[PDB]
Amino acid sequence: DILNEEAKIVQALNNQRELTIKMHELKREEKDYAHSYSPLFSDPVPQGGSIGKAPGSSR
Amino acid sequence: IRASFDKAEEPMLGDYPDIDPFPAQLKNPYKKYDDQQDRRNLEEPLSVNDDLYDMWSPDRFTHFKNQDALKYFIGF
Amino acid sequence: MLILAIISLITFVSMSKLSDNRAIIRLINIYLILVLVLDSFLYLLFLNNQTYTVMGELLIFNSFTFYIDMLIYFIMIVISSLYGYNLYNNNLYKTLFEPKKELIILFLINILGALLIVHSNDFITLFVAIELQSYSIYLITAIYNSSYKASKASMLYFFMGGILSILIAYSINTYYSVLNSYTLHSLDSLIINTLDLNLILIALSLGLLFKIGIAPLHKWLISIYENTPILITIYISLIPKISILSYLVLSNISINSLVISILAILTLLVGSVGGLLQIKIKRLLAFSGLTNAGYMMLLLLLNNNEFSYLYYITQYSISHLAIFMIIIFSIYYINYINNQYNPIIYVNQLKGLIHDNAYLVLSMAIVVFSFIGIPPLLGFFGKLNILMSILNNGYYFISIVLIVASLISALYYLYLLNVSIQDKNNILINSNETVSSVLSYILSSLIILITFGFIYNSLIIDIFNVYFN
Amino acid sequence: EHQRPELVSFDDINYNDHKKVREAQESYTREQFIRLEALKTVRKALEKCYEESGPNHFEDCKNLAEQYLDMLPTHRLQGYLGYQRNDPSK
Amino acid sequence: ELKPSSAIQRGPLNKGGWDAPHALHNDGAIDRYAHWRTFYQERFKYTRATGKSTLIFLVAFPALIGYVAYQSEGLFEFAGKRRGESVTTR
Amino acid sequence: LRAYNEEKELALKQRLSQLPPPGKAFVTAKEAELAELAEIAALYKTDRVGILDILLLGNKHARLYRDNTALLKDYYYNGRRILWEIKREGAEKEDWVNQMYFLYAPSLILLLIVMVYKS
Amino acid sequence: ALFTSLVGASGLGFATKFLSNKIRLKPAGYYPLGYVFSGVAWAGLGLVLHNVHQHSLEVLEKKK
Amino acid sequence: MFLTSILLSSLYLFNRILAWQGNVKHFYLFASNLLLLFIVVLYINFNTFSNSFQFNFELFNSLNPFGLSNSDISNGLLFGIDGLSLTFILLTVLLIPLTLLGNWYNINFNSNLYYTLVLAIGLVILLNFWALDYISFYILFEATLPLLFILIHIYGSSDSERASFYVLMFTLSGSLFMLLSIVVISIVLNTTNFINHNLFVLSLDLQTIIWLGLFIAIMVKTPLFPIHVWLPVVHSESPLAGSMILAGLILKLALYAILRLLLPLLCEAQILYTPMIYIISLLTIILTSLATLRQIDLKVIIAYSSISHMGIAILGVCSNTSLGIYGSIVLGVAHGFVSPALFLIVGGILYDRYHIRIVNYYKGLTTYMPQLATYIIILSFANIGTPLTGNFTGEFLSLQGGFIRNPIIGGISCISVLLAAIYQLKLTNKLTGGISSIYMHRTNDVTIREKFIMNILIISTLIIGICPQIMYNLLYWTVNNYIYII
Repeated sequence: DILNEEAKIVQALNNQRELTIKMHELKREEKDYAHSYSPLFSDPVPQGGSIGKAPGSSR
Repeated sequence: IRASFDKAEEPMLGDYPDIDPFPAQLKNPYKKYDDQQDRRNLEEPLSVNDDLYDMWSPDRFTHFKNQDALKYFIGF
Repeated sequence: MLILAIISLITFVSMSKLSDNRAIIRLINIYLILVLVLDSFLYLLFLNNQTYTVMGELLIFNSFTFYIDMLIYFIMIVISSLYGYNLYNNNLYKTLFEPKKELIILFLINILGALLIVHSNDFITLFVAIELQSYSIYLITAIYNSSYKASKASMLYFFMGGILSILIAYSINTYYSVLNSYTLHSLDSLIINTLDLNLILIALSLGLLFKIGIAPLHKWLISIYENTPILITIYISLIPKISILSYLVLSNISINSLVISILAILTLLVGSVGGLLQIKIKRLLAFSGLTNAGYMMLLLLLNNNEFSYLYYITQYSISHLAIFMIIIFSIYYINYINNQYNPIIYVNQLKGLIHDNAYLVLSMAIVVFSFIGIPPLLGFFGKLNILMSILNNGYYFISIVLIVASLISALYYLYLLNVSIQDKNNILINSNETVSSVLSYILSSLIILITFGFIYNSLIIDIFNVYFN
Repeated sequence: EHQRPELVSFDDINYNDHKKVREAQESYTREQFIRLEALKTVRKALEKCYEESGPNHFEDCKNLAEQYLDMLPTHRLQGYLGYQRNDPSK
Repeated sequence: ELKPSSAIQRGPLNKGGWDAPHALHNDGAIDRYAHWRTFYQERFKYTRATGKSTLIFLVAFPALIGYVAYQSEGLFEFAGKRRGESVTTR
Repeated sequence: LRAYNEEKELALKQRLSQLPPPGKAFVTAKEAELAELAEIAALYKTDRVGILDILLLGNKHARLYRDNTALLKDYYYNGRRILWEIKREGAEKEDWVNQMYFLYAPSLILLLIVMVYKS
Repeated sequence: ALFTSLVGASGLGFATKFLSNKIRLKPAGYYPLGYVFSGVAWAGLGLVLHNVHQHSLEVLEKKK
Repeated sequence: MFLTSILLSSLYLFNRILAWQGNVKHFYLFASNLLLLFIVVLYINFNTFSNSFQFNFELFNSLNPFGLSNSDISNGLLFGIDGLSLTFILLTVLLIPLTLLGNWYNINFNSNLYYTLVLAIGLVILLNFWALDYISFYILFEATLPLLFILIHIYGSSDSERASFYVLMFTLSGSLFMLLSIVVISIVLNTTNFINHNLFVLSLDLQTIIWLGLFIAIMVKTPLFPIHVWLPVVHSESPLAGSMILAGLILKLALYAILRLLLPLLCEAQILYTPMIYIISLLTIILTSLATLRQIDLKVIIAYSSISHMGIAILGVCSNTSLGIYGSIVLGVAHGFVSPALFLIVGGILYDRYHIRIVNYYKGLTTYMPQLATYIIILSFANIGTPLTGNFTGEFLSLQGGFIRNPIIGGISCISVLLAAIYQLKLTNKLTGGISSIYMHRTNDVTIREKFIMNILIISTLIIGICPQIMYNLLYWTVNNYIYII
């Protein structure tokens, strides 16, 4: 009975360890632009200042 | 004053009076002190390093000099 | 809803007499409470550190900054609650701690200034907001005008604020002189490889930091924090800390900084030893305010430190806040009062506080234990999680000088308790009046937070894991 | 009641569940006490040899005496850690 | 002007309790002896004798034991030997 | 049902208010005042408390009881430090001896028992 | 368990009134009705905070 | 529902005893005494057959902040025992009312403060032995320190400011360096646990420096040589129960910590580094015990006596042998018996009678208190390490284990039997013999309660001295559990 209880406790702690180590990898994971900056306006392409604009500026 | 460590304990004190130590066992017993058990009158300025001049200090034999008696023992 | 408060209330103060000054602040107290309560749910605006850029690449609202955005309202409720409520109903406490007419206006102006740093993406919004809060602290120092130390400290704060104004502006100017942006998408770990933007972002950091008490620029904030009245310092030693430090921790513009690390060492060292031979309590308290920002400089160095920062912020903005209010209570029991603006100075004066009550002493004792990291307190796990971030990325000598700083700090924090529990020879047996109930109830709340704050240690870690990532 | 739980090695027990690990620790423990009881029993017999023999114990139970002195370095508590923390043939 | 409120009515503190009769006639010489002793470090200085003591017991004595312990680390194995066996491991 | 007296306890402080201080009460190195006071000291011994009764009541009764028992404790022990007082019989056991000889020591002996037999 | 969390949060509030009296130099039980108010409000936070934590956990469960 | 209502009733009972009685000094004893019966019934249903940790529970889990939790995910604070963890609790609970007894007729100033503090620090060090995680073992390793600091500063003898400072200073110094290694293993493993770690190894150079943290933590707390700065001058101004609980509990708590924290995952570094231990260990035996001989304060001699046993204890700890571990435990429980009775000799009985702890006043004590002089002498004889008291039973096993791990360090370690005796008899004969001193009026003899504490503690030594096997039915796992001789 006591070994079954400790099986539950030690597996709970290993669930805790493999929770947190994964969450640390979830921290340092490369974030997409949609999460990092504004969700809409998915491009970072500025295309700003459009009054005296010249055809051919995009590349 | 008396021994080597006694003179090597002098520059520590700042406000102690620096009395001359003397073994109370080697005071005569027929003077009548306060503490007849320790040959000690009450308000006596105790020595810096009292417990080597207490009655409870070790005996300190008085007939032979220490350095002299060492020679006699090694001669035996 | 700050501006929605301000634009109404300055019309309201202008249309008001002088005896309403308590009641306006009681209104703003209840107002900020209901702003927090009725609108708390905006933490739901993200689930996976989902960050918004609002007003067009200008502000930045995220998972992180929403916390500080809540925190400043939480502390302002306490600061306002000092004003609006009497301490006692005495003659003394109405010629002391009576607010001016314009004061509560300047606070919400400052909170606008503080929030528009932490939410700022742009350098231009940064510059506007640091000018805004600098002008705020200029006035809020200078508002209690009929005190010579007050005006002298206002001028003293003014010129260093002007140097850091021009220095931050010169850093922004130089960054613009090499790059055609002002935002911080332009860093993205690629220009850092191939361009010496070290020294420029370092000079940005130093100019932002030297409004804190960072140890090259050391004595002058301390001279302020004693020359201020005892009331204003409990506000102005807090807001310029947590505003710009939340900015600097939000964007880790100096990673493996050679400069910031050496200044962090020197900060911890001279703050800890500067707390030593001092009998003026505002000094001692300000050097505590220095060394804790010393720990902040350590948290500036790391990468992805949103736990240890925010947890130590909500540590510090409770404990550092509360120890003032304890010695605000303590001036009733003392035997000598000078200086209407600044009643207690000498730490000797609270010599016999335990024979006045045990419980203000116990409440003082646990918060002064909270600055030194005593393990059953909330003040402990701050230092614990700092060190869980320090050796995460190998600041080894920083960790051992943290230990030296913690010991030399905890020497002088106990000096308060060395004073506080002794003999007094003239003990209280019966006071007529009591302390105003809910004003003291706030301190009871703030201290059960510190003692019983390890209860929600687990739940805050879960909220950290779900929301902030 | 004199129960007898089983012996479990430390080889091939997948050091992730606490059940098999703790069973192996207790098995290598209790078996070491079994190994110790040989030393205790042969000591109990060797003194009886000395009791009966009188003078001729030198030649009566020389093999029993050097049996005791040979068992002495190899019959003691030695820790489950040493076999657990390491692996031979590696 | 600024004095604390009149509604204090503060009283003098007592120690609380009973005057035990003094069962001791203290000796001023013995008291100043012991008070000279317990705050010895507040008047301690460096001399040649201080330097001799801290030469021996702070540096020389641990270096003697370090010459003992590391050089004689796991040499002796006094478990059970025989007439002719080596006593050390080296 | 150890229910204590109310009105007697009201009247006890009326006697107490007239009494001289314990720092005076036995400084006279006879029974013009001693005979009353060393029987007042029996009111510290008299044992009216109320086991269940203390639960069911108010703070004024508790404070009045506390001041009574404080002064009764005083006059019980002061004349014991002089001289009921003029007696010499060791039959009063002590305060702590209830829950130590009847809890602590037998539980310790039980602990000894269980440590022997579990071996 | 939700109820066991509520009991602890209301105990925190009970301690708030208990401490506040002792700075006010009042007795332990001075204004008993206040123990109700503090008994709710802090418990109310335990209402909210646990409702946060419920809403936290399910989000993780929806990422598998 | 029921377990909640128990506390809901008991706090109301507490308030009404506060109301009617002035002192809760009766009910403090009433609670601390029932703590025995609680822990003893826990000892009854103890399974001796399991290295497995028996009475396990979690506090401060996510799914239950206030109380018990049964989850598959747990970041809370684990609690559980075995053996090793158990006996020291059993060292605690038969000690803690006694010191709570120890100040009964003493205080006469803020009693409801003082006894609450004395009980509270003991309730902290109860759950120190229940703990199972490095965080959880740490977080009440210094919850002592607040209510230790207050208990030293108020109720100090004289110049207690310096005493209260040092019991903060050096303890906090070693406290932080404990926490350093705690943080390192809590980010390498990401499991603070006293269960999982036997499965884990470290690289040798890493395992070096984390030992270098933990070892000079315990060097502070069990005072080895750059420490026992504070040990004289924290006892010498402490009040009675605080000095008793320090020398009975805190030292053995760190002795427990080096068994629990260090040894089972420091297996590969400490075999390199036990001679570094043994230099300092023999040194802090010999140097401290020689420093006993010239001490003028009375309590300070018993303080350095409390050093001189722990110096023997930790070499048996790091002996990497069987007899050393068992000897270390029996040294711990025997010294935790014999030492607070000696603080009853200096601070308990005598300091209440004369308020001065200088040796030179006190001689000829036999002629007016013979039935004190008996309890003087045989308790001193127990401090030497005569047999039939457990002190020699610990000394012999631990000196033997230290003789195993390195024989020459044990051969010079053995002279500690002499060096413990020199000051003890130099104190005892001066207290005993001669005419009763002229400074000295005849005071009251040993009271009933002060006979009574001594009667408990001396018999508690003598039970282990006649049979050390009275507690063997717990430790025999942990005698094995910390050996790495492969």
